[PDB]
Amino acid sequence: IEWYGPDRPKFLGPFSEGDTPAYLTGEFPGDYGWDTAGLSADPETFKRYRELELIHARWAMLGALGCITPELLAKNGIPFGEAVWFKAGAQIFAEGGLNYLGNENLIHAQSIIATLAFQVVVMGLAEAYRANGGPLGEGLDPLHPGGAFDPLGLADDPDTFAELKVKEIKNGRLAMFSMFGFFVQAIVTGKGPIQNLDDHLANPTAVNAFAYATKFTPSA
Amino acid sequence: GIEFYGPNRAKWLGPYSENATPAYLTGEFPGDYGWDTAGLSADPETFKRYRELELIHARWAMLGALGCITPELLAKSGTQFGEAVWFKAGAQIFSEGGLDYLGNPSLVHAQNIVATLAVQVILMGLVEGYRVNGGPAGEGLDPLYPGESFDPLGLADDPDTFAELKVKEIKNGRLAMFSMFGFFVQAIVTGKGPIQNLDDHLSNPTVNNAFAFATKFTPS
Amino acid sequence: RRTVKPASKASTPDSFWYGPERPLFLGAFTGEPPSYLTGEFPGDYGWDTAGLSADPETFKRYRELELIHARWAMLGALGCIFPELLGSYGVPFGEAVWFKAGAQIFQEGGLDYLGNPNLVHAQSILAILGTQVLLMGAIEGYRVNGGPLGEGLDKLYPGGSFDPLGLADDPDTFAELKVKEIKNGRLAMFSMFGFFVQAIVTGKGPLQNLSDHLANPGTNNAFAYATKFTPQ
Amino acid sequence: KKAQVISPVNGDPFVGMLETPVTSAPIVATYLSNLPAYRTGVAPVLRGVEIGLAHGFLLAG
Amino acid sequence: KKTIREKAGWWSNGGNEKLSAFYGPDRGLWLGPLSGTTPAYLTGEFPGDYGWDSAGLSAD
Amino acid sequence: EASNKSFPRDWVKTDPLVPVLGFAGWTIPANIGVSAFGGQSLFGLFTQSIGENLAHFPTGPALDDKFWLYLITYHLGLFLTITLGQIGVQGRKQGYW
Ligand code: CHL
Ligand code: CLA
Ligand code: CLA
Ligand code: CLA
Ligand SMILES: CC1=C[C@H](O)CC(C)(C)[C@H]1/C=C/C(C)=C/C=C/C(C)=C/C=C/C=C(C)/C=C/C=C(C)/C=C/C1=C(C)C[C@H](O)CC1(C)C
Ligand SMILES: CC1=C[C@H](O)CC(C)(C)[C@H]1/C=C/C(C)=C/C=C/C(C)=C/C=C/C=C(C)/C=C/C=C(C)/C=C/C1=C(C)C[C@H](O)CC1(C)C
Ligand SMILES: CC1=C[C@H](O)CC(C)(C)[C@H]1/C=C/C(C)=C/C=C/C(C)=C/C=C/C=C(C)/C=C/C=C(C)/C=C/C1=C(C)C[C@H](O)CC1(C)C
Ligand SMILES: CC1=C[C@H](O)CC(C)(C)[C@H]1/C=C/C(C)=C/C=C/C(C)=C/C=C/C=C(C)/C=C/C=C(C)/C=C/C1=C(C)C[C@H](O)CC1(C)C
Repeated sequence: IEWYGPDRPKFLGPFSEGDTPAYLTGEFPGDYGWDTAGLSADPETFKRYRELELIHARWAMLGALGCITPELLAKNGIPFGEAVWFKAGAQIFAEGGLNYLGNENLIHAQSIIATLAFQVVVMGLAEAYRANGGPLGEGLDPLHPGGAFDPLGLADDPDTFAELKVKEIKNGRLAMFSMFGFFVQAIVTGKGPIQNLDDHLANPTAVNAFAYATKFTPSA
Repeated sequence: GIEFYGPNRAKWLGPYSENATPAYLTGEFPGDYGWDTAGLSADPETFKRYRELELIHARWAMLGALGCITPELLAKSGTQFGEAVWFKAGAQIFSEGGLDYLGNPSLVHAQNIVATLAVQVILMGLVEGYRVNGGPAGEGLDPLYPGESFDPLGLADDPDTFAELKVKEIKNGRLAMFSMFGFFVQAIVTGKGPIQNLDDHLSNPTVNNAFAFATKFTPS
Repeated sequence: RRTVKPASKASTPDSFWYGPERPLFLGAFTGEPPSYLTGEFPGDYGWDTAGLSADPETFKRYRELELIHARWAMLGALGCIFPELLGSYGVPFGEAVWFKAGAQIFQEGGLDYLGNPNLVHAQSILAILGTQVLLMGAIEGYRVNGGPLGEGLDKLYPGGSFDPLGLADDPDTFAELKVKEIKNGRLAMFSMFGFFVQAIVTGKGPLQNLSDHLANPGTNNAFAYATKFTPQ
Repeated sequence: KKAQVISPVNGDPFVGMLETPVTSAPIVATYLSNLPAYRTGVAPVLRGVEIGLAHGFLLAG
Repeated sequence: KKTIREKAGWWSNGGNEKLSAFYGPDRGLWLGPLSGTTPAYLTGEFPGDYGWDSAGLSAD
Repeated sequence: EASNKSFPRDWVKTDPLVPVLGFAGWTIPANIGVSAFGGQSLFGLFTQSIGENLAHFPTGPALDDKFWLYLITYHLGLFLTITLGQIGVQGRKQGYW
């Protein structure tokens, strides 16, 4: 396995020698040669799309872990006023507000407006620093800055850097796919991901997505 | 010390925007704050087509914003408006007396939506084709700022006034496009008019905000 | 009867759909098309008002997408119209309407082809899906990268076994049939968008929608479903 | 007031047939040329077989 | 490359490429596209040669 | 005839817009409902009869069906409109006025 160069692993495997565009050189992590739509023919649009892909990847990984953790901890025994992720936002309108791990004296948030104000102010600060630098950086890479974002120092060797880049972008594509699944099957099922897995393990041939297939038929 | 052009123009992230700008977003065109994070306008020709789309969407959204604000104001004031709210102002054709313009039964008194749509499609196709390639009001002018009959008042014969009014146009238009997206989403979420939404927000700002309608689209 | 003389004198007197003097999508109101839509490719009416195919290679990939979507949409239009059309004649399908035909696999006697029990008689959903994804991946990778029915053939118009009757031997007839294909396919794509939309807003089969329209066109048009998506 | 249709036969105004749509329309000329009577290179026995099949089938009705 | 009626199999006495599927090097074989190394002695000169001598009994 | 040496193949100077425009110039007025038809139209009643006679496909229309009146009148107007459109178009392009 290479992950780079001309004979890298590709998205159709053995079927992939004639489809790859000429601009998808095996230079960037996760380059399986999948640009059937030609949306990255321009190197600059390609760079912007690579940045979008990696940021969506990292945010989707954090979000996948954030949707899996509270439900696991919920059956693990921990009280969670609303453990399911797609109503974990409605805890602010409960009587005791959003208590972090069920403890009344951990956070105890009662206002969503101030939470959102907090969040917007420092998300804007952090994302602007991500754009053009700031207190942790000012001329680093827009995608792999390092320095203060490597307190452990995993990627000082270029080969380790490259393989961890591929690992990053692929765990991130996996998490993005799983987050799209979270979205669509929360809308279709209305239950959490962990409960969906529990129901699929209870009856795999009956409780699958096709049991909810006639749900969105107009019928008028 | 404002410029709205050149390298030190006003930009979308303010002070954190010096490394946030592509090399192709020269301070040449109105409204160029340097916001092309997605790289969708790397090609100058795609950039020109997108500028035309932006300006036409801007003007149409300004006309539409004024057209959604005016009838409700006139409705609250004292005027009779069979259906003052904008997102059912189209269903007046199916009422008993049809779509009366200002509540007068003998101003327009439209009864058939198919003929309305026919005359609209005819006139609109004619005028949009004239907008594309010219016609009775300008054989060879700018696709965006034709002038010479669309300036009966003559505001923009000086290049500096032309430039500043260009920026004013595109920015009032971006404001109106943002407000029209808001109209759409919060009509779907709330089901009430924009003016009534402002009335309810002024009634109780901490209670009746968008978060009061947050658990509305949960699958369950 | 006279013998038609060769095309040395007549290289392009029939090129009506190609070249600079070609029909455009706004007729005489188009002006002049973009500098990259020069009329070498079929169906080029000069419609790139968004500039999405300003790059030549993105334009190639979009041509591929458009033609494949066009063929799939023609097959889809015919496949949504045919079962309902024969269900209006007395052929007993389970659900002849297309946006209910998928659930036929949840019937009592399973999904019967032409409503005939001794025909396909599919009883499971995921064997259908597994067989389908297997074979579709095989043949879509073949479409991508060679295969049993052609290796060094064209990407979009491979021919060979896909032109068995040889309707593309004449290059003039080939250039005309390409325009016919892309136009019928854009019509079928528009009509499949219509199928989707006027299934969502209506919930009846498209041929039943046409029956309702021709029952009373002034009443049974899409404006009769204009107030269905009102907020609350 | 251009574009007259009816022409002399092969441009000869003195032979006397007056090429005409019913005579020399390309659809008509094609159909009549494809009939076994006018397949001058094909063996007459086979053209006769085709003509006879057609006529025997039709005149039984 | 051909016309419709030659594809449809007309015109008997056009047979020299029709022996190619039953004689010669690139003929039809016993496992079809999954039989690569035919025995060298099965040159394709005799009728019914599909390259099947798994047991090597006809090596002489 | 000093011209016309070879019977030009384009003897009908075809304009594909001509049939569409004659069809639309006839059938759209033929879709206007009038008092004499009981509020219905000529094209509407013609298609209604087409449907009523396709309901028994083998059995053709009767002598007393009224499908023949609609048929003959509709096609009188339609053929007249199409031929006069062809004539007008090819006279406009050519001389003739
Ligand atoms: C350093 C300070 C500073 C910051 C942080 C920003 C930030 C921004 N400016 Mg900017 N500006 C700043 C200084 C200045 N701006 C401008 C002039 C402009 C203009 C003209 C424009 C901007 C715009 C923007 C936005 C572009 C990025 C974006 O689209 O957000 C993307 C990120 C979000 C939208 C996050 C939303 C936050 C919130 C948490 C969302 C809530 C989540 C929902 C609940 C989830 C949704 C639920 C679903 C399921 C239905 C961004 C918010 C643009 C804009 O308004 O776009 C919106 C714009 O047109 N600025 C000037 C004048 C020179 C500045 C001077 O200092
Ligand atoms: C790898 C990620 C991942 C995983 C582990 C799961 C796992 C599951 N999903 Mg989710 N899903 C995913 C991605 C994923 N999905 C994505 C990307 C989508 C959007 C298309 C969905 C949309 C979705 C819906 C709408 C529903 C589920 C449901 C389910 C459960 C039943 C299985 C089923 O119906 O399959 C459905 C799977 C898909 C629609 C697409 C996923 C594609 C997979 C990952 C590739 C094929 C792998 C497969 C084993 C091999 C082929 C099998 C063959 C029969 C074709 C199960 C817990 C159902 C549920 O809640 O049941 C309890 C349900 O209603 N999923
Ligand atoms: C400048 C344009 C503009 C203006 C004046 C308003 C004004 C209003 N909106 Mg609308 N809205 C807008 C744009 C706008 N909106 C856009 C672009 C969207 C799409 C995201 C929406 C979507 C929306 C929904 C779904 C709802 C409203 C509602 C409301 C009302 C209550 C305020 C609220 O809940 O905020 C919600 C505001 C947003 C979701 C986004 C707008 C972003 C603003 C303009 C920027 C932030 C300015 C703010 C003062 C500073 C930060 C505050 C801090 C707490 C974070 C209020 C009358 C609610 C209503 O009807 O109550 C009566 C309601 O249900 N709006
Ligand atoms: C060429 C493709 C095609 C064809 C033949 C039809 C035909 C039909 N549609 Mg469908 N439709 C189409 C495309 C098509 N549609 C597309 C692309 C959309 C998505 C925008 C829709 C969305 C749609 C809805 C939502 C509904 C229909 C309905 C109907 C029926 C009544 C006509 C109507 O309400 O017009 C509505 C037409 C549109 C919304 C857009 C299509 C525009 C056409 C194709 C182009 C203009 C041609 C037309 C003759 C001229 C109109 C201008 C006139 C005012 C002067 C009729 C059988 C209605 C129905 O089922 O009634 C029983 C219905 O409820 N259609
Ligand atoms: C490649 C290619 C190629 C060709 O050429 C073309 C095409 C086809 C176009 C392409 C494709 C593409 C694609 C597929 C894409 C996808 C995407 C996605 C899926 C994303 C996600 C994405 C995703 C994401 C971000 C995610 C995120 C997440 C998050 C934040 C989370 C959050 C949260 C949580 C924790 C939970 C809680 O309770 C709350 C909240 C708040 C909710
Ligand atoms: C810049 C950038 C950058 C990066 O790079 C990328 C990205 C991000 C992509 C980008 C962004 C973008 C955006 C944001 C966009 C937006 C848009 C909109 C909002 C529009 C609107 C738009 C809007 C519009 C047109 C509007 C219009 C309106 C109108 C007509 C109106 C009408 C009307 C009215 C009066 C009312 C009545 O009752 C009726 C009706 C009929 C209804
Ligand atoms: C040109 C241009 C220009 C400028 O520059 C810009 C713009 C404007 C953007 C552009 C435009 C564009 C457009 C319009 C597009 C559209 C598309 C479509 C509509 C598609 C469809 C598409 C469509 C399609 C594929 C379709 C397909 C179909 C199918 C498969 C079917 C299937 C089936 C059937 C049979 C029935 C059964 O029972 C079931 C199923 C399974 C369902
Ligand atoms: C190729 C190969 C290859 C590899 O390398 C190796 C191997 C594997 C060894 C090989 C194979 C082989 C094989 C498979 C063989 C087989 C054989 C057979 C089956 C025979 C039969 C064989 C068979 C035979 C002769 C048969 C015969 C018969 C006969 C005479 C008959 C007679 C008769 C009859 C009429 C009836 C009467 O009532 C009686 C009888 C008296 C009974």
